Amino acid sequence: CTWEPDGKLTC
Repeated sequence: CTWEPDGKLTC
């Protein structure tokens, strides 16, 4: 999982 610049936590 990573943090997106838009703010969302993606996996």
